[PDB]
Amino acid sequence: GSFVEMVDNLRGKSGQGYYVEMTVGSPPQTLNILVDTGSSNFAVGAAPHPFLHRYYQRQLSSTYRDLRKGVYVPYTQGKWEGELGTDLVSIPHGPNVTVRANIAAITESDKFFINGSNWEGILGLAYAEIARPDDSLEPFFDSLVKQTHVPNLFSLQLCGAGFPLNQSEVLASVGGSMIIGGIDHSLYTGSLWYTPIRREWYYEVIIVRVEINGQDLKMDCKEYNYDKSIVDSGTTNLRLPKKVFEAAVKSIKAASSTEKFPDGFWLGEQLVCWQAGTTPWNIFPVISLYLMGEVTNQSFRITILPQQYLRPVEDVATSQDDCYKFAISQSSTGTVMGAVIMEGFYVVFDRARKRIGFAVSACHVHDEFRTAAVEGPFVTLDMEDCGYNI
Ligand SMILES: CCCN(CCC)C(=O)c1cc(C)cc(C(=O)N[C@@H](Cc2cc(F)cc(F)c2)[C@H](O)[C@@H]2NCCN(Cc3ccccc3)C2=O)c1
Repeated sequence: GSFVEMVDNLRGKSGQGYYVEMTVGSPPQTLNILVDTGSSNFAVGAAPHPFLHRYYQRQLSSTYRDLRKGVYVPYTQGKWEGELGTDLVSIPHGPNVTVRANIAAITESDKFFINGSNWEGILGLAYAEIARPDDSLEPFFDSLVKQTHVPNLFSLQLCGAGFPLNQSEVLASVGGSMIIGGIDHSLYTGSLWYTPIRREWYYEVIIVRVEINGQDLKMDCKEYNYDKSIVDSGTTNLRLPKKVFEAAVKSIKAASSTEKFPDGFWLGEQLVCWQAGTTPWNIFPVISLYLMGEVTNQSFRITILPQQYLRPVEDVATSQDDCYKFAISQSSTGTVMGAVIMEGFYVVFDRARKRIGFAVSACHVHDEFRTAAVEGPFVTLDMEDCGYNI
């Protein structure tokens, strides 16, 4: 690992998001910021909110610049309205650089901030094409690269604990690493495999094959990417296109049929619990996602375990049972490879080479019999046809 200053700079959990500490303004104002590869705006709470114990105070920053422009961002989950400006931004546990970046000062929000998440803002790491108001508002990472010598690349190691973290534990626990400008080898085992970034807007990728315990889900691969497939740290679940979700659930139910689970479980709404330590991991199937490789007619696969797609949750009775929620859900906006999927891997966002790399995470949760995996190569034909076109 050559980036020790950035290793272990993340806190949080899949259910409430992973955040990195940042400073805004002069003198610096410290804020915890949600790492979101699924959006492109840098925005921070800038007015009192019931879920915020701190916020950006523009009148206290000598370097604050008002853009005299409003901004609105509607996410899948919630939304916020704010005021645009720029100011000096740093990442304490990151590259030792200070950059002037666009900042949306959040003045109004609905279902955006999360009670107890400990974060007060969001760092949209995707491309300008999806930035609000429009693509002229330069994203933070673009500013970082244009203004410094930092390589146009970042990597994420999201670490799920494999068990419930209470309010105090999640504040003291290391949730992962965001390596800005590089790849730290201590964060993964084995080889890194790269899939093409199809288009620079979201971190869009193409899934060419899906397996549940080695069994081909056998759908037209275009279904897997309808209307797109993205890598998104800002979403908890693996979200799948309606038809793929239905087929995936049917297959996961069949593989786990030795035990019956209530419909509420499969809807990702109700928890299932087992006596401490008795979770029957082995009855649940591994899920393999084949991704287009960088070599013509070649793919590789990432394999996740139920330790990734079953999300640890505290029993409504706080008992000693090990409880979980099914972290795979239905999408109407394409595949979303959320945090529970990213927790199994070290993910490299190689903007410079327009590719996303995957390697087995040194912190993924597993058992003595199975491990997450990244394997290749596989002969795969007509992968370009798996991509969706409106
Ligand atoms: C329940 C609270 C949020 N959580 C738990 C903690 C992560 C989720 O798992 C979750 C679930 C859904 C169904 C949607 C989003 C969601 O909208 N995520 C977006 C970011 C986000 C994180 C939050 F913690 C709260 C929010 F309100 C929003 C992300 O950019 C997502 N990524 C894919 C594209 N879009 C839409 C979009 C399109 C263009 C530009 C910007 C955003 C998105 O919103 C997040």
